[PDB]
Amino acid sequence: MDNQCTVQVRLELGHRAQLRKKPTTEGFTHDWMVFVRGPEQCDIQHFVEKVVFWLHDSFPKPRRVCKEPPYKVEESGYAGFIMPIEVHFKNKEEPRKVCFTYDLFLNLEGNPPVNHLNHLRCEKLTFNNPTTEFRYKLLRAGGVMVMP
Amino acid sequence: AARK
Repeated sequence: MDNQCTVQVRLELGHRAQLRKKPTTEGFTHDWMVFVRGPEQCDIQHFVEKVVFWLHDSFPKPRRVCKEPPYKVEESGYAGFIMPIEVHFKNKEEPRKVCFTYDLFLNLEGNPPVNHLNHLRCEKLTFNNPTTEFRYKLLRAGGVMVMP
Repeated sequence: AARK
């Protein structure tokens, strides 16, 4: 009715990868960066407490935490892998976070390997009847109150 | 290529 509120916010998850012309002493073959960012004219820091990137167990300190922008991780590696990415919200009630499963891929679907790639994934979050305090952070971050 |  007139009494309910729905707020929608958008996130982008992305990465780039480049094949090194010289493998490292460990045989790492690629340089890659994974990032989480808001869209044009959006500052996700107002409603995001932190972004956690869960790296594969082979990496040093695999849980990478970003408490302020830019939310990103830079690493050198030899294989693609699935990376949980958790976005923790500045909300005292549920939901406290949202979890994505991101494919950190170093080569495209086509069988031949490539020299470099990048990828962007868009995600829309919807919040129904969020708390007075959380609602403001969502909107202050470039969020959209859904008009009936 | 190689996945882990």
